[PDB]
Amino acid sequence: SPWFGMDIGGTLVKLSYFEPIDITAEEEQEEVESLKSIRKYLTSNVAYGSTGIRDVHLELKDLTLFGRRGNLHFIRFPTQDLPTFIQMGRDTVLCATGGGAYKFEKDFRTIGNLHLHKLDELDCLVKGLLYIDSVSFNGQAECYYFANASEPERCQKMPFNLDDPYPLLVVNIGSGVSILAVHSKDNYKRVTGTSLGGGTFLGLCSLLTGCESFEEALEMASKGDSTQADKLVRDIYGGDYERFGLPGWAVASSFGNMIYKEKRESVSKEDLARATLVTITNNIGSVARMCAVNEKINRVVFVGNFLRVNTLSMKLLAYALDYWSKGQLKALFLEHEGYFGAVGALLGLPNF
Amino acid sequence: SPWFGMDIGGTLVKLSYFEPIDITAEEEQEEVESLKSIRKYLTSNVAYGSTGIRDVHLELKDLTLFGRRGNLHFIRFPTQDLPTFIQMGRDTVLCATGGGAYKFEKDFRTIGNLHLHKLDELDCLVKGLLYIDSVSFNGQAECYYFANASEPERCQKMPFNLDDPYPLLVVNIGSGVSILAVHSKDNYKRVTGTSLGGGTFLGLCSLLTGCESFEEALEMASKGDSTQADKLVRDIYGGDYERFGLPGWAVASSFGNMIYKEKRESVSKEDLARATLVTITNNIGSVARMCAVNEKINRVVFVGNFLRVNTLSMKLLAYALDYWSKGQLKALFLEHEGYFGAVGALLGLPNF
Ligand SMILES: Nc1ncnc2c1ncn2[C@@H]1O[C@H](COP(=O)(O)OP(=O)(O)NP(=O)(O)O)[C@@H](O)[C@H]1O
Ligand SMILES: Nc1ncnc2c1ncn2[C@@H]1O[C@H](COP(=O)(O)OP(=O)(O)NP(=O)(O)O)[C@@H](O)[C@H]1O
Ligand SMILES: CN(C)c1ccc(CC(=O)N2CCN(c3ccc(Cl)nn3)CC2)cc1
Ligand SMILES: CN(C)c1ccc(CC(=O)N2CCN(c3ccc(Cl)nn3)CC2)cc1
Ligand SMILES: [Mg+2]
Ligand SMILES: [Mg+2]
Repeated sequence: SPWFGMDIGGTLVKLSYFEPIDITAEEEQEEVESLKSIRKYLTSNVAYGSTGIRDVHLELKDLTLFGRRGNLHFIRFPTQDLPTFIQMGRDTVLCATGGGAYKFEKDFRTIGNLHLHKLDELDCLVKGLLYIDSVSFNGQAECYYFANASEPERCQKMPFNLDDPYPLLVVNIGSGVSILAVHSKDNYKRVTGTSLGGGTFLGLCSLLTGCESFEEALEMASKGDSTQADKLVRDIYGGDYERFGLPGWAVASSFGNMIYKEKRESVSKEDLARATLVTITNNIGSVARMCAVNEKINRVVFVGNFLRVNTLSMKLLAYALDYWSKGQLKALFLEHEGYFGAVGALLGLPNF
Repeated sequence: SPWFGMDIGGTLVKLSYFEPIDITAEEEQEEVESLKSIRKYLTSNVAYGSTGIRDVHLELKDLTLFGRRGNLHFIRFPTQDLPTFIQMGRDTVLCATGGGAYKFEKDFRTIGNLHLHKLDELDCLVKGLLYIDSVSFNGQAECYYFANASEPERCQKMPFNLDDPYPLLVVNIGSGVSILAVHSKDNYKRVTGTSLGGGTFLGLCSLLTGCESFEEALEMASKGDSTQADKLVRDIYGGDYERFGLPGWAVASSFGNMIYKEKRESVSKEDLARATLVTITNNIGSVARMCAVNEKINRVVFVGNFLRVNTLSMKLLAYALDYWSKGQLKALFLEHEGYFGAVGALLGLPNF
């Protein structure tokens, strides 16, 4: 049986696949042609069907896992296309997490003799995050931060050491947001969550701009001016609000300029896309900051696919967390953002 | 000079006016006809121009203030129409607060010999809130809560005593949101704020539905089903997420069903209005809860005009704060929601 872990989320399915690279001549002879065709199909293609994608740049090479050497692959596709995935399979032990492990349990069981083992979506997240950082990203740091996030002529990605990762606040930005406090490898809790997450960005952006993909939404936002839609402190005060240290550039009311009909008539789709991105990102940062102060944790790591190919939100989080915490909190990021649950699920294989 | 206090916000101007009712025959003889016409104009009209409104139901009758007996009146109009207000005046000591006291300082000074005294928008809020509760609402409680907010066959408005109001978390929902921790009459601090406030509701609702007023937005929301736009826990898990006590009805991703084109094509304007209201209200509740836990305050009072004629948001806040805090926090409301800054400004008159 191939070694898979699967995280079936509200929006995306993430799949981690361990490809053994120490196959003997005798082991290849014992390989059924269905398994061999699966391994060939996955390792010789980077697009699967019309919506599946292998993130080749994330591959971990020559990893030792369960006493075998191999490559760890990272694959994603929309949860909407899970029926195609299951039908493809209908032509084996599956460790699965995310809400879809429960919602689609009966569908996975239409694969004859398949053993489905449902694992918790946040236990899997913590285990996979700790594992990937422990093995490194092909010798490079898995964790990074933006140094000097306040001065743009200096702001640059730099590695961060998590060899002693505790305590740690983990902010998982998926369709919605879960916030975890991790005190040890066996001691973690879900602090809270917010429903203003990546699905809010994508859904509102699609309603407001007619964009048809996450990538298009980001491209629109990169060209926009959020201050055409947002009301700033200086729009209300004429300057800073000095008494409480609020600079004139801070947003006082997200989309607040859109109460005026003439402004709604002049705002561009790109402005609205950027305002949606800024609104969602700032809110996540502020909730993360409040949770960090409550949990007395100063390292906040942001994961989930809202931040995939999304440097704008990462830099906004890095700047905002540093600025509003007066330097007490640091925003951290991980190279394998969206895949930690899928890896943690795969790591549950020995217990079955 | 007439006794006024003014709070010039990003969206609305609030005006508190003390009408003396113990005028002697000699005092009426000393009254200049301009002052008499001002008093007559304000007390004989409930609509002023096309956009000014006197909230007659809020009037405090036979109040003793600065050694005089009178009626305290509450008047509002859009900040966009402040030029009309100032031009009307151009045909006197003004205690003013809100950002507009700074932004429009020079405009108020076009009134010859007018002394403008700018006061802080949150100092004025605390002073006015404490004052109005102290004098009562014509013998009735100023503060109320929703008893049994979890069972709708029981949920009802009931009075709440604030005779010892400390400590108190004050959540001011205006264009944006300010959160204050009040430990004593002279000891309060702004904990944080969020830009996802009443202007976000109104601006997003106008973009999404084409509504042209706050009242129309609420009417649309009252007819809508937010679950047509929002993705719920049960949409992701097929039921509750039992491990973390998340019920299937909780919103997992606000507007998260709007990532699907077919759902965007079937959602109604009313559904979108209600989703906007729910999204903004739940986020404010959650931020308030996190702040209350951090400040170790269990009484959270919500003010500002986002909640004016907005029973849906008040009941959502009452239910949500009680449910998610497992009964540790209580949502409180005040009858004179939007006017506390204007009253606090008026109360600053003796110091000038
Ligand atoms: N190709 C993509 N398609 C859709 N959304 C994308 C894509 N790439 C990035 N995103 C963003 O990533 C978010 C989903 O992140 P992800 O961490 O995979 O969540 P999920 O696991 O599917 N949802 P959840 O059930 O809440 O844990 C979406 O809401 C988008 O903001
Ligand atoms: N007649 C109205 N016109 C506009 N907005 C209204 C009206 N009635 C209620 N609202 C709501 O009330 C909010 C403004 O509340 P308010 O407390 O008066 O804020 P403000 O003081 O003008 N703004 P701020 O500078 O942030 O303190 C708007 O964002 C709407 O959500
Ligand atoms: C990823 N996934 C399954 C997921 C993610 C996010 C959520 C939202 C969430 O966690 N909550 C709890 C806190 N909450 C409020 C609301 C009001 C208050 Cl007054 N307090 N809390 C809002 C809903 C749910 C599920
Ligand atoms: C009423 N009026 C003048 C007003 C109201 C609301 C605001 C917003 C606000 O208070 N802030 C501070 C906190 N903030 C963040 C953001 C990111 C992080 Cl990581 N942390 N905090 C956001 C902006 C400003 C002014
Ligand atoms: Mg997920
Ligand atoms: Mg205000």
